[PDB]
Amino acid sequence: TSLHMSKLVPVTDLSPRPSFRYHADTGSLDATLLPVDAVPQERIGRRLI
Amino acid sequence: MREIVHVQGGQCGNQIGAKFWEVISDEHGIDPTGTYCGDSDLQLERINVFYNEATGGRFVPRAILMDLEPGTMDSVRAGPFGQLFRPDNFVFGQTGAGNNWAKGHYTEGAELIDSVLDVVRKEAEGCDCLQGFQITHSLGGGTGSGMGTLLISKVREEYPDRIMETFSVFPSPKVSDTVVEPYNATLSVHQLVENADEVQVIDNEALYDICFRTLKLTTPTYGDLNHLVSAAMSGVTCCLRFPGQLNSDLRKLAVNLIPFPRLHFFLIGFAPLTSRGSQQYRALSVPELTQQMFDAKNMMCASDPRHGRYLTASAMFRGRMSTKEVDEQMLNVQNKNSSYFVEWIPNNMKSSVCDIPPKGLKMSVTFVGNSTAIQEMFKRVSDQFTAMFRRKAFLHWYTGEGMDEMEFTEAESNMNDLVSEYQQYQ
Amino acid sequence: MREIVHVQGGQCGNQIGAKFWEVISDEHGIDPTGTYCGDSDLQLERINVFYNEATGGRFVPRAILMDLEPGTMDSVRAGPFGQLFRPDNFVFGQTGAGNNWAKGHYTEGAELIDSVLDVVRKEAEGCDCLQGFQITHSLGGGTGSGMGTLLISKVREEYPDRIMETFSVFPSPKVSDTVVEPYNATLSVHQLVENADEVQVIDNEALYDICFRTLKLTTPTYGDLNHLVSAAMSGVTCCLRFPGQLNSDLRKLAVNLIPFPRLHFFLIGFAPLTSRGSQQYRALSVPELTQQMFDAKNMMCASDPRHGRYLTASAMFRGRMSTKEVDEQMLNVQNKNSSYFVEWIPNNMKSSVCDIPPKGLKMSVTFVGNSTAIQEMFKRVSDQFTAMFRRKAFLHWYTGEGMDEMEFTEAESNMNDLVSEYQQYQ
Amino acid sequence: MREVISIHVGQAGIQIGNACWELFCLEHGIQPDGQMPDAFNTFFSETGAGKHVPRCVFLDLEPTVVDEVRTGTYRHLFHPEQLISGKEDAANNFARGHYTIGKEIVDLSLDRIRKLADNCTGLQGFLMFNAVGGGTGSGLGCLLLERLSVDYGKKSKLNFCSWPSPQVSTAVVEPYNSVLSTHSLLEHTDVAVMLDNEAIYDICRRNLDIERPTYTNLNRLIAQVISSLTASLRFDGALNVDVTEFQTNLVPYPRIHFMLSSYAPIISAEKAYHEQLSVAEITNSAFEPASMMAKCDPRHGKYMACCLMYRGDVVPKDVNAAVATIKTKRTIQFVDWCPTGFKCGINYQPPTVVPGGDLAKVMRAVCMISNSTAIAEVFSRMDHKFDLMYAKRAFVHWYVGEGMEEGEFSEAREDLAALEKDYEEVGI
Amino acid sequence: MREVISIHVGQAGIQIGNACWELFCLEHGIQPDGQMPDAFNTFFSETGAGKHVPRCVFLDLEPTVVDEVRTGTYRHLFHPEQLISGKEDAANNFARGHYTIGKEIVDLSLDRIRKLADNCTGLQGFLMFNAVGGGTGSGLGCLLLERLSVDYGKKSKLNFCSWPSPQVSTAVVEPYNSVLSTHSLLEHTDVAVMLDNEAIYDICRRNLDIERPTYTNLNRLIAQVISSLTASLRFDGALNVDVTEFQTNLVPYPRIHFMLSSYAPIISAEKAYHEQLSVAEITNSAFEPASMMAKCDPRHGKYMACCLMYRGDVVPKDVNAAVATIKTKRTIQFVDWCPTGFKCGINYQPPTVVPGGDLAKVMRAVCMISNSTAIAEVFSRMDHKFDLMYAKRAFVHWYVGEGMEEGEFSEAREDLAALEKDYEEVGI
Ligand SMILES: Nc1nc2c(ncn2[C@@H]2O[C@H](COP(=O)(O)OP(=O)(O)OP(=O)(O)O)[C@@H](O)[C@H]2O)c(=O)[nH]1
Ligand SMILES: Nc1nc2c(ncn2[C@@H]2O[C@H](COP(=O)(O)OP(=O)(O)OP(=O)(O)O)[C@@H](O)[C@H]2O)c(=O)[nH]1
Ligand SMILES: Nc1nc2c(ncn2[C@@H]2O[C@H](COP(=O)(O)OP(=O)(O)O)[C@@H](O)[C@H]2O)c(=O)[nH]1
Ligand SMILES: Nc1nc2c(ncn2[C@@H]2O[C@H](COP(=O)(O)OP(=O)(O)O)[C@@H](O)[C@H]2O)c(=O)[nH]1
Ligand SMILES: [Mg+2]
Ligand SMILES: [Mg+2]
Repeated sequence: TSLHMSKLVPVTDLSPRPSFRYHADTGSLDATLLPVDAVPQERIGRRLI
Repeated sequence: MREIVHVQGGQCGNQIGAKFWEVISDEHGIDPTGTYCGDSDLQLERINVFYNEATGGRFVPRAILMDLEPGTMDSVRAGPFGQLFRPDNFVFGQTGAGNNWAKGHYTEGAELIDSVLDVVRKEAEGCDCLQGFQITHSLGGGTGSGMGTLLISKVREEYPDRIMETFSVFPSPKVSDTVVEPYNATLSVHQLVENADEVQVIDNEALYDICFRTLKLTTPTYGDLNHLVSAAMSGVTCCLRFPGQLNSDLRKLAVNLIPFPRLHFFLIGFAPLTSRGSQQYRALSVPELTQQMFDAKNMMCASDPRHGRYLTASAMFRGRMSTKEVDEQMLNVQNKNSSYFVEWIPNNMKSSVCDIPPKGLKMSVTFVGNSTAIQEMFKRVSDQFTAMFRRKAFLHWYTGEGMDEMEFTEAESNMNDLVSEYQQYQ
Repeated sequence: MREIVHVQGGQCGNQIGAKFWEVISDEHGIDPTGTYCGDSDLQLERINVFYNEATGGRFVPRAILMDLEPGTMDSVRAGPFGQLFRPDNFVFGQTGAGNNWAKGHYTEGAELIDSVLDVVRKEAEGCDCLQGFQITHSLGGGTGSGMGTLLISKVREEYPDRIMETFSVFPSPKVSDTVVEPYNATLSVHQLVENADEVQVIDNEALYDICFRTLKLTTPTYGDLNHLVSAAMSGVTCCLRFPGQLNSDLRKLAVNLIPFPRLHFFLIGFAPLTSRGSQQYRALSVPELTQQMFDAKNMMCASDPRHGRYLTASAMFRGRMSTKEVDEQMLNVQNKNSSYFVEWIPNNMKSSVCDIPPKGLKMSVTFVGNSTAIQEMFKRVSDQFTAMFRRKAFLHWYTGEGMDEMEFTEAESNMNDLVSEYQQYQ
Repeated sequence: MREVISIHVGQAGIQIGNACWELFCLEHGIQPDGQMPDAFNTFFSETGAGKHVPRCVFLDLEPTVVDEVRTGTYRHLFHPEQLISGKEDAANNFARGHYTIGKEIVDLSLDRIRKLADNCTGLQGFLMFNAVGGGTGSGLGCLLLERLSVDYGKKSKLNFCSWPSPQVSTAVVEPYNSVLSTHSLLEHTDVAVMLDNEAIYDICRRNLDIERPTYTNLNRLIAQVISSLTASLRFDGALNVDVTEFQTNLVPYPRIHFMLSSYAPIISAEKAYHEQLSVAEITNSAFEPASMMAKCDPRHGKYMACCLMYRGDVVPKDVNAAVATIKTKRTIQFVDWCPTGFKCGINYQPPTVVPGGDLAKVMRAVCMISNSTAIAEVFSRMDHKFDLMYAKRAFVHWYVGEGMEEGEFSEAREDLAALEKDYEEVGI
Repeated sequence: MREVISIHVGQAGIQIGNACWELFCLEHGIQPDGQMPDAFNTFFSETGAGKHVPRCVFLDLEPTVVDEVRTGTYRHLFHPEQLISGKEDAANNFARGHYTIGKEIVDLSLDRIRKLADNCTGLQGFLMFNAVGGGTGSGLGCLLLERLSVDYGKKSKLNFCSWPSPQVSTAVVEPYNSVLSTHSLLEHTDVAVMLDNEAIYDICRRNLDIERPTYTNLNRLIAQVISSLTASLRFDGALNVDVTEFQTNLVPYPRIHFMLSSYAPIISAEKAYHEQLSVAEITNSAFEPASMMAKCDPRHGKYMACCLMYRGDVVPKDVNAAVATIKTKRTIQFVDWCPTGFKCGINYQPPTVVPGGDLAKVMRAVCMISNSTAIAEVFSRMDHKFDLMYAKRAFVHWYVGEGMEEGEFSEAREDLAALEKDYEEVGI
């Protein structure tokens, strides 16, 4: 019997595989204050002599 | 110190009752070789109810195994917790009585009831009051419904005031194996309505439905369908074995659920029942346990109580509880759902708090409900019976073993009567 | 106390509510596990408004996630802060309602929605009162608006006094995919006006305008957009959740914004908002907060309020602050800006003060505003609708399953008279 | 003790029994000498210390088949006196095998019925294996089933007959032998399974894709069927279907006991791993109309009582879901007077392989003994076979020359004609 | 649960399907034997031992092109009778694949289509490959689509036509077979996608710098398009467009359902690394009136719907801004009953490259499938092909020879003339 012997909570508990891999999600440029994050910047200007 | 003689009959009854003897052995500390293991006095004082006392020292169960095929009892004996059973209470038979109620009731099983009833006597007059005969058997086979009907009849004529419970499983409409199942039920209900006090009606589709939509078991089996029945039977006889705030034994269950004696086909249930993620995610309040009793999903009948009227309903609560929320959860379900409850009974309800919960859980409920909605069970068995009997399909192996066709017409007349008095009572 | 039942519909609703349960859990100090991780009674005492309690802690959200395609709810489950939901608080669904209002509202949604109101009902009378329902969904999509707006009528007819507060993403016409956006949106607004209490029009396009111009996000993903809306979603339910000097529930918002029975399409803006390196330069006093929330760039709906008036506005403040610095700012915007404020109503603004700021920010503002400029997209989606509907656009996939052509002209007629009702007060 | 006696009469009876006893010896572990290195009790005794003698009476009217078994690799496995051999054949003549040559060989064979029954306690039935399409199997098949019905006429009789084939046929007097065998198959027979010839030929076409297989490969497929019939007797099971339950759930009226077989999957080494063969798919191929071992289309007939014999790693829920999907299919038409009709049994033992056979390692297999009204047209073609030959008394001068009176042709014809009338009124 | 059956019919259907299943097995990891060392159930099932069999049913009346597949490296991949073969071909004759000998392959192909659909919980599309302008990809393709509609109601049946090139054909009966095919790909097909061989020839020359491509390189470009079409159906995405979405955002009327496709990061390995293949760059090349995979310039028509399938590391703001850019472009003309016509889809998994193929590794992708009032010149071009031939009864005596009614040519001509009148009136 797959059921618990007194609790009736099955113990095998399974592990059905995720259909898609379910990745690439989120994580947001904003960081818990609605601001931005400190990613590396660029200059996109002239050569600064 | 009241006793229960537990007789399991049929292949289905032997398997259901074997699951009963392991869910009551761990509930009482009994090892497979009968020895108490812990140190709790509350787990041992009412061992006389379902167990005997040996001069060896072991608490053998008060069980009588009963099946004309000597293959299922070999499985029970060789399985775990099968070494508890006394070998004298293994009345064999070697013919089979295969899926024939005529063979179970009039042919071969007739010269076996005179030996199983000796075993019943050796267990029954060993005390000064017996409480009941808890009998588990099938209604779709030959050994189960047939010789089961023999044993319920001769036990009642010997013992007129003793209770006898019947956790019988009825034939299943959607998919069922035995072709002569409507014959095996119509001829069995006729004696199950006049020699029985309580018949807890159990099917197979709703037990599959429970382990599909409360447990989400992708892999059920016949063992875990029986472990639900054994858990329900444990909670019904819980006040006979354990102390409680409001004790209520089996006779208290009978006197407060039947209006009139023929209307005694109840519906059983058990309602803590969690899923895989939903073990950590489920509260353990009394109102939620009340919610899972009164769902068609967690009914062991597939005979939906919404399509009908609750004549009387009782719930054998178990666990460390508050004695007030055990009652206004019954009051609120009777008021927010008042059209689903019979008007000529105010207080259609019983609550009974035992104080010993099942192991691991904090509380438990076992719902026993007399409903109008057992109409649906008898009317579709009548539909399957009439369709074959009108052209006499498979009849000549019931007449051949010795009957006559009036026994079939009276068996349907009793069970077409059984849908009738439930109908003006609605 | 007070209780909110959060139902998320469709791919948009499930992904915008999953971030909402990430930012509420951060506010209440709850892990992805579901245990508290702080020492603050204020952070925990008003938790029943969004979380239930199950035995050993495990504060489960009161979330009724529901969809007809098993692609986006599993993405919520696999992500962080996604195991908080119960496995049975996930009304699944196979095949799918592929961009059809009818495949969510007449067929393919009617079968599932019976199970949806079951999960709603257990999470509705599981407490003592109920403030109302927070419903995140999508008008520009089939399974989002179809059973989304159907559920709006079902829980209104079951509870016709609770606040029906709905966050919906309206299809802005300029830069957005899927061609049946006019047919889904026009048909869904018709059901949304006599069945919802506070429809908050939150467009994807104006959220992009917030990201590009205010935040200056180089690559605003869809998690960035949902982070903004979840912040406004936390700021409106603040006084049910945290103490304050002047408190304001959701029923406060409906009374003090809605002059006439329909009139319930508001515009939201949340603003401690700052550029990339501008956290070292911005002030956080009330005057800069007020000057920012009234900026047309700080609308979540691109329905520019300078092209209209303010029928009635509201600003629920948060953080530690003085009452007159609220009051003189709420009065100075009326005295200085007088053209875009309606005259037949005096004092066209309420204010509230939560004393609990959002996490990290010292002060914050949400600005829910009943403006008579929402008819700009009530004309925009109507012109898109009638350009298609005149010369018989995509309709054979809206007719063969049950709608007739008269429901489309009546949906456009209710759109048109609500345009005329907003143009009445202009 | 659970046991059953297997009769084998005729060339087909012995050669099917060769594949049956090969497979039964492999399953129980009993070697070709009998010495294996309580499941055996149904088919083998416990002679000596390890000599498991098989439980059969090999009977044929020729020397040729029986003595070659007595000179084969299974010489000292059978009890050699169980192999009763005749001395001259019935010569495709029902009169010879029932009146003149068979009036002596039955007396010795029934003497081994007495010893095989007294050796055993709890006898259940008689798995008789006979051809019908000639002498011997029809002649001794008649005479054995007559006298076994008067001295053992209280027990079951599972007769796996080989009915004549519709189109192909290796005898011209073959219509006469089988019309003159329904006079015994109708009443001195408890279950009469009808097996054919093209029906195993075209199972071998589409499923095993063997272009040129032999009668041995037919007999191996029949042997796998028989091991699934008596599968719950020897071995364990969740739902056990013993010999009295194949007949109390399948025989609705005492005359209608002509059922049809359907094994699945009869699958080779190629296609076994290319499919996910499971409880739902196997019974869908079992109800495929060409998967009958009868050449009898169940579509222009209609079912009355079907029995399924799931075997291997089969979970009872999957029987239930597959029976439901079979029931919801519209081309499968059951009867009004049977809302039930799926007698399902499950054996825990997986089906075996014969090494170097034609079948692959398959975990699950379903046998299907089904009763329909389609069996009526199998007798209807043979009725048409009878009356062209009997129109002007063809081949009669041997039947009447050996002892029969000429009226037995018309008596057996009208008895067979009342059988299709019974199969037509059973399904109004 | 999501699942698509592919049905490759004809020589061109099989040969395109060889490229498709070669790419699919290299993309999900399945080796040519079936094993990989649950994002696969749209195109593969699971036997149980790590074994994966493709979900395809190959059709041909010759055995030549399909015996190639069962003797090459992908023979243990497919189930051995998925590859359904006949004996002799229709010989470029529509009536020879419909009214004669391809009527005995159809009952065995629909046998296995049912076996490949009942073992899947939820079917979302019958992907179908044909070679319209031939004998088996036209005649048997027509009867198969009629049979799939009556048996499988709704259940949207996709199609990838191989419609003959306007100015080069490699037949002369190819006007006849394509016009006779419009009685199947107009009222039985929903997703009739129009591919001409000449247009993908020009794609290979102008983009890949292959002046002499073979049919295998033709099929490799098509297979990448179908993989990107089913990309959301197998892999996760920010905006998933399944089959049900496709027949709501790209088909306004049930008769106007004809689409043109254009993949366009189709860049050679030498020229891939000299431009960034950014989101705007690959969709500007997608809307060029030369990368369209039918010979049909969209500038002389009017777009009514467009379904773009951006695949890879494509940020949704770059999808949105590029759609704004092409909306600003005046060279394309969207019809007045279409304010928005830009159903977009995003899948994170980048397009794969076959090792030794003719493409290059690319981070992004666009698959642009659109409906327009420019496809009317495609059907009106073979209108001139038909009436030049049928003016004095060319090659019709060998269509009516095997049973085609003399006159079926005529209502095939008013079926093409009906859709000619429909395309002009949905652009006014
Ligand atoms: N299934 C099966 N049928 C067989 C086999 N051998 C013969 N038959 C059938 O048996 C019929 C003829 O009867 P047989 O069993 O061969 O021989 P018989 O019954 O002993 O009759 P006699 O030859 O007169 O002794 C033929 O029509 C065959 O179809 C076999 O090996 N397998
Ligand atoms: N896309 C593609 N088209 C092909 C291929 N091979 C042939 N064709 C085209 O198919 C058209 C003729 O069809 P066939 O190749 O003969 O196939 P069919 O239509 O099924 O006709 P059958 O010969 O009866 O099989 C020709 O005009 C070719 O352009 C191929 O490998 N790929
Ligand atoms: N729940 C349960 N049901 C069973 C079990 N074994 C058999 N059954 C049921 O019993 C029916 C078969 O008849 P059976 O009880 O074996 O006839 P019996 O031999 O007379 O008892 C089937 O429909 C099963 O549903 C079991 O172990 N558990
Ligand atoms: N705010 C937000 N909008 C989204 C999200 N996903 C899609 N959308 C918008 O919703 C529209 C498509 O809605 P859709 O997902 O098809 O709705 P549904 O499939 O019916 O539930 C697109 O125009 C997107 O701009 C999301 O996660 N968040
Ligand atoms: Mg012979
Ligand atoms: Mg060809």
